[PDB]
Amino acid sequence: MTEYKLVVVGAVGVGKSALTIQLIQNHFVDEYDPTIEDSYRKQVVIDGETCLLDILDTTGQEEYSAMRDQYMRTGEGFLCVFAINNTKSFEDIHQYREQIKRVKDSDDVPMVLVGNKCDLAARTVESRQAQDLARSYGIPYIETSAKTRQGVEDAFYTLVREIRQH
Amino acid sequence: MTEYKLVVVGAVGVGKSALTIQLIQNHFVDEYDPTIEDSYRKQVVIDGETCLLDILDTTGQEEYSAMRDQYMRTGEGFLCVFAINNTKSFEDIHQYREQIKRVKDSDDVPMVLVGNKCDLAARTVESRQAQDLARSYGIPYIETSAKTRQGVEDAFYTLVREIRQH
Ligand SMILES: Nc1nc2c(ncn2[C@@H]2O[C@H](COP(=O)(O)OP(=O)(O)OP(=O)(O)O)[C@@H](O)[C@H]2O)c(=O)[nH]1
Ligand SMILES: Nc1nc2c(ncn2[C@@H]2O[C@H](COP(=O)(O)OP(=O)(O)OP(=O)(O)O)[C@@H](O)[C@H]2O)c(=O)[nH]1
Ligand SMILES: [Mg+2]
Ligand SMILES: [Mg+2]
Repeated sequence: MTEYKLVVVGAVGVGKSALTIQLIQNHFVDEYDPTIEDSYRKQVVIDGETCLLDILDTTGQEEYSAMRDQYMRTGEGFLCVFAINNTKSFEDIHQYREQIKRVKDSDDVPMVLVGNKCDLAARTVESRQAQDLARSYGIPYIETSAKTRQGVEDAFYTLVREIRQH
Repeated sequence: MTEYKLVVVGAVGVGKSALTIQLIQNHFVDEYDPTIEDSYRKQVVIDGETCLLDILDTTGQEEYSAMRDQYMRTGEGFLCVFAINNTKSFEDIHQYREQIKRVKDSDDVPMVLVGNKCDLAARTVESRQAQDLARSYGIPYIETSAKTRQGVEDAFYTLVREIRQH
């Protein structure tokens, strides 16, 4: 079986666990409850091919210092998430792309910038500046919603395909 | 207003007009009725940006000989469609990628291979061989359905994004 090892990285509050749960469980997590490490494995079919999504929902702050590195070495593909109503969350996307290139010892890794929570209207991070960071890295930018599920299968699949053409 | 000039090319029978109508009208066209040229213009929002899809649904055989060339010069991005139950339709995708590179005078054009009609189970063109043609061209491969609408916004958006990062 073909498989893909997706790590979902980025800051606290953003909606890392509410996207992974929307995709693997089809319901929204309104409940506040933070993460250390979490593997979801689903058998899926993407463009008629049988694959196993082996996702590792993690975090963005703790005593996960460069203890972050162990998971980054082995993740084939990364989802980088920011929240569109959180200026700081967008600015720390650098800090994560720099050590995903440090532990991967390559400038080209399959990734996706994800401007999450896109149904709230207190946007602070324009689409224009997140679509400009994303083509500065040579990467996609997809906008998603975990309350709504719009954007979720788009994000996750765009990434899987990026892992296919590496 | 940002806009994108999408040409939908490929053979007869494949479902070029049933994808363009599914996206711009949300219903399936079961009815048999062939094409010469057709512009659909919709105002859409893709990853929070306002854009105009200015699609030009066309064909794959007629007295559209290299009269095909006039539209290919001006289309910013191409959807190449084959039907998964039609071996020949897949094999003429070459004939279309060669003159989209001839009139565009470039080897890199934003494109998408589209294995349409994916809900029928008389597949003849495996996913494995269409995912291998697609990474041979350095392009996406998305599988779609116009009876179902699965794959339709994925195909069209993946292409728009490909036009953004050129
Ligand atoms: N409205 C809105 N809220 C969201 C969205 N996704 C998540 N949230 C909310 O944002 C908060 C945090 O969600 P989580 O999914 O727990 O985010 P997280 O990034 O995993 O945070 P940690 O695992 O602690 O690092 C929760 O209160 C969710 O209900 C979204 O798309 N829109
Ligand atoms: N089951 C199935 N049939 C499809 C699909 N999309 C289109 N068809 C059928 O395939 C036939 C042709 O559809 P059109 O959408 O007219 O295809 P076309 O490529 O535009 O053909 P021309 O414009 O003549 O070149 C019709 O009989 C549709 O009902 C699909 O996803 N699945
Ligand atoms: Mg979490
Ligand atoms: Mg037609």
